[PDB]
Amino acid sequence: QTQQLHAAMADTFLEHMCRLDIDSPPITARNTGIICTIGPASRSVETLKEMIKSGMNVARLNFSHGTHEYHAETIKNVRTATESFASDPILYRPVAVALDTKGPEIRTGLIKAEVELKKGATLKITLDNAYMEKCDENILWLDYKNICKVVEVGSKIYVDDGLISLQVKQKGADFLVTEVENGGSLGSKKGVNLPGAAVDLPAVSEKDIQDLKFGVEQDVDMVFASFIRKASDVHEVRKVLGEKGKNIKIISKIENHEGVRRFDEILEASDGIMVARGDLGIEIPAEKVFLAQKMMIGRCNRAGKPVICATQMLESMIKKPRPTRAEGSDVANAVLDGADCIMLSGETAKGDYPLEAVRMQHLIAREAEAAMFHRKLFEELVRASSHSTDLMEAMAMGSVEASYKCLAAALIVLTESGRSAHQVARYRPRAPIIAVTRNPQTARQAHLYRGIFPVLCKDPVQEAWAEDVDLRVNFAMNVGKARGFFKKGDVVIVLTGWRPGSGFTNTMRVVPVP
Amino acid sequence: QTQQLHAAMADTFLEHMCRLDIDSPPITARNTGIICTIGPASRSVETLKEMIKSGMNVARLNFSHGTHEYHAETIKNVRTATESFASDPILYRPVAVALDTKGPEIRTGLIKGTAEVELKKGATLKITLDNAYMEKCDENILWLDYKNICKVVEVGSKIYVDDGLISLQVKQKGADFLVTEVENGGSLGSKKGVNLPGAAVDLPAVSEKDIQDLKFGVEQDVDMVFASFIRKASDVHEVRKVLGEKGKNIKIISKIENHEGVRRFDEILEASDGIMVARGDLGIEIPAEKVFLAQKMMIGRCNRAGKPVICATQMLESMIKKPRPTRAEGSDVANAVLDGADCIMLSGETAKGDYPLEAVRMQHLIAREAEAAMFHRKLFEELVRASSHSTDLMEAMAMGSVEASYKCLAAALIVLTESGRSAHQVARYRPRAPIIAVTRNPQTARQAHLYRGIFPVLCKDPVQEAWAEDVDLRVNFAMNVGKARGFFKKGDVVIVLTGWRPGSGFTNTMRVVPVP
Amino acid sequence: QTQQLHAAMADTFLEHMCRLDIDSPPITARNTGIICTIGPASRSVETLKEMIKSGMNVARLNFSHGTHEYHAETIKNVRTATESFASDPILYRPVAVALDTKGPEIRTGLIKAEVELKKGATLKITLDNAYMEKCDENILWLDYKNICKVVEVGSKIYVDDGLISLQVKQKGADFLVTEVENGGSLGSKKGVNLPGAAVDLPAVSEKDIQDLKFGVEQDVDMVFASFIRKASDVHEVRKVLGEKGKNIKIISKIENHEGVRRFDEILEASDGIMVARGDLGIEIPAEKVFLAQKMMIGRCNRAGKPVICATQMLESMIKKPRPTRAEGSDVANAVLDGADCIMLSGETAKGDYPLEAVRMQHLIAREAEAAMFHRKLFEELVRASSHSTDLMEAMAMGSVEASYKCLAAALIVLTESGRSAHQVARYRPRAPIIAVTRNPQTARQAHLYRGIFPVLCKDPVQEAWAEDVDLRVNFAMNVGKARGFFKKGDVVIVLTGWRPGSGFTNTMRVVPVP
Ligand SMILES: [K+]
Ligand SMILES: [K+]
Ligand SMILES: [K+]
Ligand SMILES: [Mg+2]
Ligand SMILES: [Mg+2]
Ligand SMILES: [Mg+2]
Repeated sequence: QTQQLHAAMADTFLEHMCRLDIDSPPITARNTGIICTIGPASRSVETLKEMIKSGMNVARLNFSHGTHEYHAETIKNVRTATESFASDPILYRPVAVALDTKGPEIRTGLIKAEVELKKGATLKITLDNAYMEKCDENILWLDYKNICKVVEVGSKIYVDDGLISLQVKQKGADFLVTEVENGGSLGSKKGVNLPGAAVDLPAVSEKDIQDLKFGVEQDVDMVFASFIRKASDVHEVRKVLGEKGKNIKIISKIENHEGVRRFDEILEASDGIMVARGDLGIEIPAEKVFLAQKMMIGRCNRAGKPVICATQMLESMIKKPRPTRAEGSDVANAVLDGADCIMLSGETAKGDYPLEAVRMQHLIAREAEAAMFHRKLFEELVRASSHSTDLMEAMAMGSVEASYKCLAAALIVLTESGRSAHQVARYRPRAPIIAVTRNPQTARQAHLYRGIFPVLCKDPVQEAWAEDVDLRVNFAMNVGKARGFFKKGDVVIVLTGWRPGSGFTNTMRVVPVP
Repeated sequence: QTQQLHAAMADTFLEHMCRLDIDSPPITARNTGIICTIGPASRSVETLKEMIKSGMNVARLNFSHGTHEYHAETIKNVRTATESFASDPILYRPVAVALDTKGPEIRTGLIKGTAEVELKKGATLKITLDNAYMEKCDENILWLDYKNICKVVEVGSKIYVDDGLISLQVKQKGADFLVTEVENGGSLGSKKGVNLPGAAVDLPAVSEKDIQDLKFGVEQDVDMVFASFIRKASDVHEVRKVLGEKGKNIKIISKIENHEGVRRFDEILEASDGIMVARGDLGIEIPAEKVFLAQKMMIGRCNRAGKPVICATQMLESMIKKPRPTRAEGSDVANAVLDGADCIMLSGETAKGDYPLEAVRMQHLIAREAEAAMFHRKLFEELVRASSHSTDLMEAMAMGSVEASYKCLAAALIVLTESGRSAHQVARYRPRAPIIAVTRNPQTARQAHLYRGIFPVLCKDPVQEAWAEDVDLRVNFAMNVGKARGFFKKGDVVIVLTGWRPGSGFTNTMRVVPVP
Repeated sequence: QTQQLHAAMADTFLEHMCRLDIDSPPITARNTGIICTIGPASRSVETLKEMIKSGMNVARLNFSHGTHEYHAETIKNVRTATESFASDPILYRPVAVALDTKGPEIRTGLIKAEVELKKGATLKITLDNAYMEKCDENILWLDYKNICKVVEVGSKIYVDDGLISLQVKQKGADFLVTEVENGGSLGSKKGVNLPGAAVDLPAVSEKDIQDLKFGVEQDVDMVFASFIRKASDVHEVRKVLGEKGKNIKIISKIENHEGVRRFDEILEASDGIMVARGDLGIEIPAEKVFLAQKMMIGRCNRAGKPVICATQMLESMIKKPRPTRAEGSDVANAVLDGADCIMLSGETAKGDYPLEAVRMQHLIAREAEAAMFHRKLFEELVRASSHSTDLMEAMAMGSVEASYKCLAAALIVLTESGRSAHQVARYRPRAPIIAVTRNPQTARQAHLYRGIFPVLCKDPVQEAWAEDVDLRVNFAMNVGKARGFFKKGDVVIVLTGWRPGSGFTNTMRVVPVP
């Protein structure tokens, strides 16, 4: 049987596992969005074309590095690589452009060769600007000007992926005599974390403002805002984006202990959430990170808002053509948990194997997608939002229940603002959601939701609403036919608008593929 | 609330996720077993004493390498480090010794004296069986152990070298030679693993060498055998036969490493004492993506059957060179225990790694954070559902006790067991509270580490004449253990499972008692 | 298969029904308690002996009728009929004696032949005491002195089982001109109900006080207090019973709209509850009574306190040897809902067929008992009290789960105060609960709980606690053996006390029948 449909009939989660067949092939569609950070390894147009073919949906731009000239060239190269498919809009794949803010991060200065720090040695950290290019095994410089007024005596300091640990012995004006717990080699510009400390740095600094404002004029689809701790942080980001960029989605990166506590207010203020395991792993104990990841993914699915699982999902692929078995189960678990999107950061930025990692997330994703207990998950998603008496949610729940029953090949949704297709997605159909649109911005943003395959209609608006409905539908039929989701003789569910002035998608049809 | 007790009241699995609290601190005890494979980095008594403190439960011995003298020394070192704690039985931790067979593994020869040859894309690589090339492997020529390779391999067939990192496609065939094309390159070192998917290798599951290693384990008195590349139930029976009368108590963990192992899992499972999900070799015979499907399939089925399932291979791989794991490795351990893994394994992290102690510490840290994050109530109901066609008396005692421990939030379940059968049965229904299994039998104590939740304590005290006093003694011994380990203080509630009389056959009496 | 054990394996309530086999014979045990009101038809010792044989557990005495000489003779006849079995304590069945209070009921006077009242006629109700023996189609007398200050103009008055309806046209000092809605024949002493009115009569009148105090010196086991509306009502009943009769159980009859609203405070104040469908059916609309019945039975099972379903369960058996099909499904539904006890009132008081009705409730009960989805009900009962971290509840849940698994023949409980066996019962084992005791009062009260078969041990207390445990157990083994619950080779669960000073029953044993 296809798509683990035998394991679908389980009624017990234990019995659901026991039935999972490796001989059971998945469907050709792949619901989980792949987000790739474009660095030196993947920056060229020749490479960026290949990534879209390999399964790239959203291109991330990290603004912790590079200039504004630099990233503008990257965003230009994305669009060039994307439009080189627009000649035939059937096969065309919308590709979103994402901007990730730097955030209030703490970094180091330059070395006078990577400096070795021995276990149980004496170190001193001075904030003097004459030590910007003079760092070794005794002297070090940091960005955080007001570090002394927040750091206490006997506090742990983590430098560079939390691999180097320090403990403060002496406190001063701007000097800190620190004792090394576990050392190692030390390069330049290495990140610094402070777990158990109240970082009073701005949520959005003047650099972040200009990073965001650059995103508005460059026409970015979404933003990954860094180190969010409360609601006022998200509001400021929206305040910076203003009326010009109100439609730009705000995905909120949860990277610290405070962001986990106050997740409820951050999620309602945001369009999406990012589980930043990387930084989170240093900020909270590394073995608690899986707890929060499931806590956040659970509530984002429950709220009907996008969630991205990020960082180190395929690390070993920076230097190897194959991932580890730990990296393989993690990517699967991320989608089994319910995450809408999976992010690659570093494997696609610097790695020797950019393509392999994207193809790998694509192969793992659609295996785990079928491995989900849909019917049992659907009931829980209904239960969780049973207070809501929304009309579109009713249209969505009905369409998904019908897609489970007749084992439909897809769900065709005619959406303009995207809001209708998003609702179908939050109730997780097993089949893909072909969401036809004529709004470019809507098409690109649609990748943030599990299941939605967006297609931009490049045909003119018909006079009669029925013909304009019928022409968009056959288009979506042609997309599934061409991409191979279905064929004539198969069955699909179609969500349209009854008349031009219907707010949401209010008409459901069970129709065979023509 | 303490140990995710808020997420335990969820009634919905989605609600259960949404209720997980990072500030909800777990209990002291750690239920999931930790298997460490002992190599150069961990072989010293001094290092071995530290790992026992760090929470090593089993010591795995990889018989793919080393002479019989070498492993006999590893064994001696492990038992010495274990006996170092035998001065105080209350604190004493019994560590298991596991023998891992070489099995039918295909490996390359040695490279010429770059030191490691570079294979390039599209390049040609000749494979030879001529023993003159045993150590003369280079970019043009390669040697393999499997003298019969060309009888099982065809034109177009894929050959994988060194943990599936180097891919070869057969272009010319011969009697004792192969001409292949490199599909994707990499550096080629000495004595590397070779995999042949789709091919049906006619190598023995138990070879002449395997017998010598298994006969060695019997006299060395190993506690379990990790049987490599088991493909069918007739493979298990041959290991069982080799162990024979003298090795009858040695448990057989069957390693599932190929497509045939998975297909015929049902017959392998009921024939084996336990199963190991050998992710490494498994993820080369079948597509790497399909591996999590096999893992979950195997864990579930073993949990349903009440046999130990071990998760193995590349769990904390980055901890070989780095003192902190990657994020994918962190969640991998967690999800393995959240799946229902009786035990978790470390291969390279403790054998060759720079940070063996940190690797045993991280697994111990993740594991108990995941044991509380489980959805116990729902799992219990489903395990009960699955086994309802059985009406075994011991199974009921186990179900009553675990139900009882959920209600009064018991701190521990004390079990008096001679063969382990009773403790194993309580463990299979997966209580939240640790299971303290008092045993006078040393080998029973060591093998008990295979099962989730069982904290084996060896009693050195003599047999009392009156059964009632003998029972109390062993319970009192168990009580002090909880106090000393910090599992529970005075006032706390435990479940005590005992035999009513010497000829009970199982732990037929259950009591709820407060700690004195 | 026995006992609907195929339907036991369902996992779906729908699939649970579909599997119910009429060819599936129940076990010999019968968990549901049968309560019988002893009137003229059943008053004689010769008849009362037969009722115990037929399945009588609790004898109800209605104090709305008769004198104190009268009921003392009934209670004397019960004990005589009971003790005539005590020669062999193995086969002996404890029989409880119950006292039901009159309550603040409103009745009529005497007729000057039953008076016919025509539909749409003129009537006048006067409170003058010279009309006590003078009633007809125009004049009527009532008990309620302050009726005018609570009755409004255009209010409905129901007289005699709510079969005669009236509507007030004129209000006065003590005269009420009422219009007949639907009439009929009218006898003497007929009850009167006032739905939608605030009856300010005492909860316990001086008659009720002397009814209760008579119960104390006569040594009654429980009390069915009438027309309870709040917590102060139950407290007054306990206040009247005092220290002399503190161990006498207070079962609270819910008969009015107010008692349904304030059920939560009444249940916690009471030992038990009685669903008085009869009076309730007039006080609230007759078609809403099934709602409340399930509401009360649900919460009583959830609270772990006894609930009795009462009145008109087998009405047609007053004049016929066979009940109706409506009466047959109702008795079954009462036990399927979860009621601990089922009451006969009028079928056993006046009926031409006292024995047949008791045997009929016994036959229906143990059929419906097996028809319950135990495993699914057990999980819900655990879920409902999952906040409670009680030790005895833990002992109970463990013992019941073990009785489900090995399909045990019974649960042997060594209880003195009864409290231990009651806890096993609240979690509903499928097998009977043989609860051994040496407290007569405890044995009799134990019938108020589904499953408990109480046996009074008439053997002397042994010196060694183990021998005193072992001698009570073999006794309980002999009871099940004799009564036919089990045989040697079968398996049972045994709940004992580890040492003499263990508060609850703390030791569980799976032991084969010797
Ligand atoms: K960043
Ligand atoms: K091996
Ligand atoms: K009454
Ligand atoms: Mg970050
Ligand atoms: Mg292997
Ligand atoms: Mg009444």
